[PDB]
Amino acid sequence: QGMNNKHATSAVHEIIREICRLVDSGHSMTRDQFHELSEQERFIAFLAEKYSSTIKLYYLADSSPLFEKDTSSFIENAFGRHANTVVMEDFGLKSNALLLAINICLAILREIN
Amino acid sequence: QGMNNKHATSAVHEIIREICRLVDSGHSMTRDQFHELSEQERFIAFLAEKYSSTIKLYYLADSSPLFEKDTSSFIENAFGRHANTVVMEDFGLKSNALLLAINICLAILREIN
Repeated sequence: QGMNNKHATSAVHEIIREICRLVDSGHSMTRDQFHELSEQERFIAFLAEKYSSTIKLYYLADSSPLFEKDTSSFIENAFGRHANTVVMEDFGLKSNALLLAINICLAILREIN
Repeated sequence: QGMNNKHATSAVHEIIREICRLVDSGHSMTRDQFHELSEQERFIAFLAEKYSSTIKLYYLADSSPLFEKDTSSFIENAFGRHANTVVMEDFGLKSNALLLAINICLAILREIN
């Protein structure tokens, strides 16, 4: 409700960018882990932590001065909501659930905008 | 000027989706080919043709009833413009230029919206 839509939009663009980097380095996630993390509303936290050595999160790192709990909580919950209703095949995917996350990011952008 | 922004937005979401599918199947593009195709304003046509056996383009296939030349031309030109000013490293990438294309898609969405 007090979430900066402009902030939230940039944060989601940032997620897409960093997931693309993970994919560029050959990282992958199983659909099962992706759905579990999203349902537990902690997909982003998981990435931030697992890939903390390389991941660049100006918006979504809790140690960033740009971090806003409203934006991060909205995003984590949004993954939970969307991953509850879509699956890999809804976007013509099979293997790498990081790419399902990118599709869900676009659904979230629609919600924000 | 007569481009349906709503149409164009959905078309760009579609590009991101189909590129994600290409990446899921292990396809890649070199930065050199990506910059060449974009500069020649034919990156999307190239994908449509090369991957015509699997790619699903409801908006961007010229044989689709949803095809609109204004949207497709805007998008092709937009890739040309953006790929003229950014490079892989601007988005923390190195190898797969398909992922640079996804980042450029977000820049295009900003332009449309």
